Amino acid sequence: GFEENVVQVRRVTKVVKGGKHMRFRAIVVVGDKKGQVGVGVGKAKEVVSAVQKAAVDARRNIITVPMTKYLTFPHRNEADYGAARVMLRPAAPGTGVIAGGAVRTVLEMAGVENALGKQLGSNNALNNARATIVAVQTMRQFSDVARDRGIPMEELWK
Amino acid sequence: MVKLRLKRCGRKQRAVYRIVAIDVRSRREGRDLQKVGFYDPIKSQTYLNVPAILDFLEKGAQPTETVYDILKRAEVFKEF
Amino acid sequence: MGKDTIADIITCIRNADMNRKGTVRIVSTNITENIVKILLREGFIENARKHQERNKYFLVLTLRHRRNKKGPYLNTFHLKRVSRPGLRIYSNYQRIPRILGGMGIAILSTSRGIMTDREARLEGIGGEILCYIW
Amino acid sequence: MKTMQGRVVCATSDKTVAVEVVRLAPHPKYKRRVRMKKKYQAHDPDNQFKVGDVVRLEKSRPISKTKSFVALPVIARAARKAE
Amino acid sequence: MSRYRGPRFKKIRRLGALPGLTNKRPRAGSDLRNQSRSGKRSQYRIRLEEKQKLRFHYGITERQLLKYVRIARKAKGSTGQVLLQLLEMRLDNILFRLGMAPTIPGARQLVNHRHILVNGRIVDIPSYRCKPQDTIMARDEQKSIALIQNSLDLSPREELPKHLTLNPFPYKGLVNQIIDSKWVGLKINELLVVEYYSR
Amino acid sequence: MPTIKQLIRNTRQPIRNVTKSPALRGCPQRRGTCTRVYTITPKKPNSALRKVARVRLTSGFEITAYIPGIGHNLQEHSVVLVRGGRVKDLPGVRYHIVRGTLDAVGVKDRQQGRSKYGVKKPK
RNA sequence: GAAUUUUCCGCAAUGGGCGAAAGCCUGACGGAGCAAUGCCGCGUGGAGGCAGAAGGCCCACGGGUCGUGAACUUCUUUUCCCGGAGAAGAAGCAAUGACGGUAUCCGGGGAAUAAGCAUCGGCUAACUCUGUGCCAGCAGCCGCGGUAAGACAGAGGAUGCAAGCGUUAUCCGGAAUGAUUGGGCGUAAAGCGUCUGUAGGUGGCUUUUUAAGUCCGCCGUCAAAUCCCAGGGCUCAACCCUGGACAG
Repeated sequence: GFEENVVQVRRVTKVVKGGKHMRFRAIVVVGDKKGQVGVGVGKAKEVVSAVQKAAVDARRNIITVPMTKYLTFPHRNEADYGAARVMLRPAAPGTGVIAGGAVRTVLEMAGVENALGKQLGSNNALNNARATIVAVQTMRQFSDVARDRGIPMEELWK
Repeated sequence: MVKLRLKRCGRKQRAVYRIVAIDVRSRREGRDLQKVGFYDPIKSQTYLNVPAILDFLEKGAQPTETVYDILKRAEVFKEF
Repeated sequence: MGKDTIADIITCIRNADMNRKGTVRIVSTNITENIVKILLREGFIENARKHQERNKYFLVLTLRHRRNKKGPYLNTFHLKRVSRPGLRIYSNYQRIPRILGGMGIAILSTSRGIMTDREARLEGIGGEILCYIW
Repeated sequence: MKTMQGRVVCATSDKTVAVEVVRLAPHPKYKRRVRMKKKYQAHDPDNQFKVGDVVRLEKSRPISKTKSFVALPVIARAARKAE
Repeated sequence: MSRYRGPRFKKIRRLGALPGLTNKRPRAGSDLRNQSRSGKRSQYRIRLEEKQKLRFHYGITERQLLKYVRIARKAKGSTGQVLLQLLEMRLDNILFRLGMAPTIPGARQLVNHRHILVNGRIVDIPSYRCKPQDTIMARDEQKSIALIQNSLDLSPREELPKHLTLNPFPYKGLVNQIIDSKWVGLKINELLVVEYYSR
Repeated sequence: MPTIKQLIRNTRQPIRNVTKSPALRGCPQRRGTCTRVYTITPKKPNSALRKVARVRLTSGFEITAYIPGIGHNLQEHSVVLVRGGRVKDLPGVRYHIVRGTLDAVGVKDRQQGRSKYGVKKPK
C-alpha cells in the first residue's frame, strides 16, 4: 500500500544508419508517509513500460528516514552529488514543503510536511532527486548521535 | 524662545494632537526635542505627564492657551 | 612552518578517522591541550596522555569508532575552523552558534576560560569561536 | 578627551611634528582587520620630540586650521630606521 | 468584484469536491465527458485548484484573501491553521453556521442590508473579525421577515458546530472560542495553499 | 570565492549598465514624427512583407519601429507614439507602435484584443 | 512633455506675527474641488426554477454544451436617489465653525441606476470548429503559418483577475552568473614564463606582564515618525493610536 508518482519523463534518443529510435526513461518515487522513501530509474522502449520498471526498482532501494518528530527535519544538512547541490533545513509546524520540483516529490513521501530548501548548481531532475536521498541518509537524531559517539566509562544502569 | 502647546499628526476629521517641547521659530508640526503627554478630543484618553511639567516651566517656558484648561481639568494646577 | 597549530590538529584527526587509525600524535601546546580536554568531557574521544619522541614533546590522542559494518560510523563527521588566521571571528552572548540544533557543539575560548556551546550560555559570556565539532 | 598613539615621521618643520597614528579595526560587513593610517600635525613649542619617538596625542585648543592636537607625554624612545 | 456573481454551481463541479455555494447539487463535472478518468494534473495544478476551492467557498476575493494569509504568516502559532481562523471569524461565514442563512453568498446580503447585530451595535461589514464572547443576533425590526423565519424553523433539529452555541427561541448565537483542526469539516488541505503564495 | 584581503584592495562592483531600448530618462512612452514608411524582409526562418517606419523622436534620434496588425494609415507626416519592445526576427527594430493614439488609427473589425492594438467596443 | 488637478471656502480648530486684551494679519494650515494614481471596504442582487425553453457553438447528427444561465416566480433592498432628524472636532465661554443639504440614524419607489479586461502550444491555470493558408499576421523565450496550424483571424466554450485588467517603462528577486553569508582557475572563461624581494597579510613553543583587540555589566547618545510584538478608537479595513521592542 504505497503511493506512486512520476517526476520527469526524459526523451533520450540515439541515431544509427538504420534510423532514429528511442528508449524512454522515467523516475518514480514510492512512500507511505511514515518515513520511508526510494527512488528508481528504469529504461525501456515504451513510455508505460519505463514507469513500470522504475516502480519495481523503487521498492528495492528502500531507505528509512529518521524524522519521526513533529512533521519536520531533525537538523541542517548540505550534500553535493556531482554538480548538483541541495540544502535541507528544518521548519516550524506551520510552513509548507517549499522545495524544488524534483525535491518536493521525494519529501511528501518522507512524511516531512514542514521543510525549506534551495536548488543550487545543476538543475537536472535526475541528479537533484538522488542528491536529496544522500542528504536524507546522513540524517541524525538526538538519540543516535550519542550512540554513534563513543563516550568513556559512565555509570551503568540496570 | 520655548513654549508648551500641541502639534498635529492625525489628519482629516480625526485630530489626535501631539506632545510638546518646541521653539516658536520652528514649524507647526516639526521637530520636538522632548516628550510629555497629550489628549484625544472625542475620547476619555487624557494623559499629561506631571513630572515633565513644572520641570520645564521653571526655565523660561511660556504656558499658552491650549496647554492650559486641560491642565486644570486634571488634579494639577490648583491652590495646593 | 606551522602558521596555526590550532588548525593542524583539526586536519590530523579528520584524516585519521577517515582511514580509521587508533592513535595520532600532535604538537604539545597548552591551548591545544584545553581543546582535547573538552572533547573527552562531551565524549568525542577516549582519552589524552603525554608522550615524547626524540626530545620533542607530543600528545597521544586515541579516537573512538562505532560497531562493524561495511564502513564503520565515525565519531566526528566533520571538523572545521571558524577563526582562521587572517579572519578572526568574535561573538557576543546572542551571536553564539546553535550547531545542529543541540546535537553538536562549538568550542570557544572565553574570558573565564575554555567553554562550549551550552557552558558559555549558562555563564553569560562570549569570545573567539575556535571550531565546531559534530 | 580622546587619546591616540603614534610614531613621528617628519621633524623638519618649525615647532610642528608629524605624528602617524596606526589604528586596527574589524570590518562590519566582513570580519578581518583593516588598518587605517592618518597623519596628525601636533604642537611642540619646546622642540624636544624628534623623529622616531612614539608619543600620545590629546585634544586641545586649535593653534592653526590643520593643527588641533598636542603632544603631552612620551611612552618610549627612538624606534626608527638606522642612519 | 466584491464576491463572484453569476454561475455558482460550475465550481461545485470540475474540482471533484462538493462545497456549499447553494444547497446540494450532483457530483459530476461539466461537458459531455468528466464522468470518466481525467488527465494527469501537474504539481502546480494541485496548488492552484486547492486555493481556488478555499477562495470560492467563503465568497472572498484574491485581494482580501492575500491579507488574511500574510498577517497569519507574520503572527505566532501554526500558520496552516491560523489561515482558517481569520477566515471563519468573518460575519458572513459565522452567519451560515448559525442557521440564519441557507448559504454564504446569501449571508453577505443579510449583513449588508442591516439585519444582524453584534453586542447590541449594528454592523454592516461582512469582513469583520468576530472575537470570542460576542453575541451574534438578529434585529427586533427584522425579526418579522419570512426569510429569517423559514431558515430558523429548520435549525432546532440540526446540530451546529462545537465552537458555537445557538438558542432557538430568542434567535441568538454565541461564539465561545477559536476553531481548531479537527473542528473544521471542509475538504481542503491547508498545507497546499500556504505553499502557493511562497513560490 | 576571491580571497578576503583582495576584496579590500579591488572591491567587486558592477558596471554603468546598458539599456535594451533607449527611451530617454526612464520614460515609458515617447512621441515622434515618422520620416519614411517602408517595407522590409525578415530573417532566415520567416519570409513575409512586414511594415516598418523610421520614427524621428523628440530628442533628435531616428530609430526604427514595428507596426502591429493588419492594415494601417501612416504617412510621411504622421505624428506617432512608440512603445518599446523587440520583435527578434527583424534586425535593428527595437520598438513597437501603440495604435489608437494620436495619428495612428486602430485595427478595423477586430473583436479579440481591444486593450492592445487600440480598438473600440462594437455595439 | 508619455504624463501630474479648483485663478474655490474659512480663522471655526492648531500654529506663527503683534498687542496687559479684545482683536487683527495668516492659500502655514484646516477643508472642499478635479484625477479609479495607489491602498482598503462595500455594491452592481438574493433564494427558488425547469428534465434542461428560444437562439448560438460542437455533432459520429443517437446528442451534448452554454444553462439555472435566462425567462418565469416569491424575497431583501446597503450604496446611488428623495424626505425628516441629527454626535462630535469650541477649549474659549453677548454662547463661538470653513467643512455640512457633515458623520450617523428613521422612512418611502423599485432590482430598479452600476463590469470588464487579459489569456487558453509548453513554462502558464484554460478547447474545438471554420477562414486564411510561410499569404495575411503572432511573438517574453523555445518558436508557430507553404490546405484540415488548441501558438495567425472570427466564433462557441473555458481559465484568471476585477472596476479594475492588460501593455510599456524602471529597481530588486530568480542570477551561490562577482558567490562576505554562496561559486571557481588540468581539458569548459581563468596561475601571471620563471625567480629575488620592499610595503602589506600571516607566523612555532614556555612563563610573567600589559590588556589594546575581544568579552561581561553599567552609564550616555543612537530625534520623532516607519518596521516588529501586545493592546485600543473610526460599524471592518486602509488609516489612527499607547507602551514595549529594535535602532545590529
